[PDB]
Amino acid sequence: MKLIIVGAHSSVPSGYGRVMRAIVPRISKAHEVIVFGIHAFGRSVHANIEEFDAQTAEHVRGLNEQGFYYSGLSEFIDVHKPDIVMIYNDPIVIGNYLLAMGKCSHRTKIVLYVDLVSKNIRENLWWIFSHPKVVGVMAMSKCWISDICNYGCKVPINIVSHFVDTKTIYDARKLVGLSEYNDDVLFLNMNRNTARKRLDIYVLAAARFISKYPDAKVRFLCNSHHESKFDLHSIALRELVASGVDNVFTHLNKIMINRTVLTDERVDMMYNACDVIVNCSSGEGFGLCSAEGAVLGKPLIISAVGGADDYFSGDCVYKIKPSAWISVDDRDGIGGIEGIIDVDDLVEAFTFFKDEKNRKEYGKRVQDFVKTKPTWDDISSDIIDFFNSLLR
Amino acid sequence: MKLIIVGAHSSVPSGYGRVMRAIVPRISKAHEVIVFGIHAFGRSVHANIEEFDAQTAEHVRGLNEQGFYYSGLSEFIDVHKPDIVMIYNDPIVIGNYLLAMGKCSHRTKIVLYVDLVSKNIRENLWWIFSHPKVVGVMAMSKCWISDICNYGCKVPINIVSHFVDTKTIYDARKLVGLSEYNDDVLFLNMNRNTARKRLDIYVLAAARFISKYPDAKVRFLCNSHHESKFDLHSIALRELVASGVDNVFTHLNKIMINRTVLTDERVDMMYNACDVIVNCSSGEGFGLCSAEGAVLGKPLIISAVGGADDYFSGDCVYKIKPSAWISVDDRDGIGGIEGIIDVDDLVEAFTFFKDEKNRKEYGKRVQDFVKTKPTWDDISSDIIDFFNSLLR
Repeated sequence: MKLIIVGAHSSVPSGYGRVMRAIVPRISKAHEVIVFGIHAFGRSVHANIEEFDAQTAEHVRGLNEQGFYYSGLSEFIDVHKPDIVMIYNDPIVIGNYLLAMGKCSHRTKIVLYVDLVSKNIRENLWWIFSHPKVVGVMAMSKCWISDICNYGCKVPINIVSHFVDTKTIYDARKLVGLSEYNDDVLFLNMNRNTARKRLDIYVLAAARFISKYPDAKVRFLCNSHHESKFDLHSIALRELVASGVDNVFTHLNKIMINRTVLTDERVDMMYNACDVIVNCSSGEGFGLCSAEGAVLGKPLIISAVGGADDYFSGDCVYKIKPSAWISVDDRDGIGGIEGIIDVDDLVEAFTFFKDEKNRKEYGKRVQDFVKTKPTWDDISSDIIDFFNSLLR
Repeated sequence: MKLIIVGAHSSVPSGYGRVMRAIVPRISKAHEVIVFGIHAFGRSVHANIEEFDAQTAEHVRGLNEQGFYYSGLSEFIDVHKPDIVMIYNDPIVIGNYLLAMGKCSHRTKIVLYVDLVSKNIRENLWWIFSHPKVVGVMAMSKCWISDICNYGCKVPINIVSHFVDTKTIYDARKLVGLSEYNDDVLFLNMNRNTARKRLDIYVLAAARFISKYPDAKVRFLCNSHHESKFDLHSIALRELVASGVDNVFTHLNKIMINRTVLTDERVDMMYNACDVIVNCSSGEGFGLCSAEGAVLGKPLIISAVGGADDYFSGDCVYKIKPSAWISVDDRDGIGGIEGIIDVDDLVEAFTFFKDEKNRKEYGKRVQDFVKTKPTWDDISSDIIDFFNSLLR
């Protein structure tokens, strides 16, 4: 069959780009796959699969549609005449694409691969799941099935997860320049400083943990950008002053903030270098920035939300359930409700993993647990298999 | 003595205005009080106390300082030569006034009456509590004392609460336009629709309550202005679908969103008409938007936060403890951390008060308990005692 995938270009250093680079050449040996590649950062990565770079095509035409090239898609399909069109993005972007192909000549079967991050998304986006042209829906986790059904989807739903690989680098603490801290247990939260990721909770919990154990040899690493809404040091500072602990400033410096941009091998280095991986976010589609270190046999503390909660557990990981729920309609055009963990539960989790006997045991469990997870091959073959049931 | 109060003009229909209208003429019979009244909406309300209208004076000068008239204060003090200047506002505004009076010639003793709503306010605001001209600090509730101390205040701190009088009004439900709902028990949240007030949670708990008691003669009233960030019917709709309950739209209609504006008679009427008063906010300075119902002997559901927790005993009211904490630095220049209740604790609170016997018992208890709260006379008298003690 002939398959058009509307998604991230191979040059894109993002979550979407990463799954595109994995899935595209794997489906290519079963079918003809042609990529409408969006948001290109540079050169295409495949020698022999047809990848259209939609962003520079949009610049050539003098349009600015943020690299989505909504105006080009209808003609692209009309020419190629695919058996299937898979659209892989969030619900807003998917909506835009379905409108753009409303005056499309070729009758094509549409498969959605939706990135969902919150329960109860806006009702005005629900129509995409029951659009006449849509013939199957693909979700990234089991938990999203019942939402998608609640949104009124009546076509087959298939779960398409991801596979995680991180390069295992020896002597990593030295190589990232963290050799002062050879004695310290390093907690690492690799998430960006945005509202969903709740770095405020992370650093509040760090501050509380430190005020309760002011001599523990411990560091809390995290990321921040210029003029993020949360100033992480300032948050922690105020929590240390309120606890009454002495030497506020020295405890404060136990939270280490990286402000520089990622290079993909500093990121891998960080995971190898640290002792505990932490994600306390509000919502997770797949539950990416964490499972990354499970292959390395690092203990994990995770908020049991969305996919993260499905991905893990016969108790290989330290799971914290949301203690309260809020609307997140104010963040985003997509919105929903999301679950917020109790700062004190994260403190308890940090104190569980200050014991190296627990780090060892849990590191071992998740390493073994993730050996079982299906690889890009198993996943991509699942994809094509789901595609074959939808044509004949 | 000669006292200048920098606060809300008498014409202002806000919380600040309401306390200014109470305290000014009460202190006026002990001392000479002169008001630098800010943000005027209209005519001054006192016949014989000197009330300067700062906003219109600012317009006359062609300035726009949002009605605070920061540029007029220093000269106003230099002329009047008061014994004390009381600045009554939040910490940012207080900071602005202290900077504006930095080239003031008259040496005057400053008393702060700070409105605090959150713990852990930004460290760059803390200087106001130990500023060289500040000689006392007044706070609205006991819980704020230890914060104010932590921010490094070394001068006397006095607690100056508020008195609530709502009139009692016979056949209120008929008189406010609620006569179609005679069978129902009416839950009322009178708070404005802002992030701190958490109407997302109120409406999410209403939706959930309804899903599991489809048949309860119940209604959840609340307010909403032109465009806030929370669309409450939309948030409620989504939750209703998620629950799986039939007849979604007739159930949506038990959440009644008032958009019409409040005459003060009608606000008071709302309180008399309803059966249960609800406040699920994240932070509360004094404990305002509920105290109102108490004098009427209405049962109350309140989140146990800030001043609201100091004001009510656990035995006369239904208190829900925060289940999680987040930073609120993103809302605001003040910031801090605030405590969020769990939606399901509110559902349990609703079900408690669907029992008419519980409403009767708890209505009677709040009414009895609040009988002995300080009066505007006691409060104002205690304000003058504090000032006297600071003057020698």
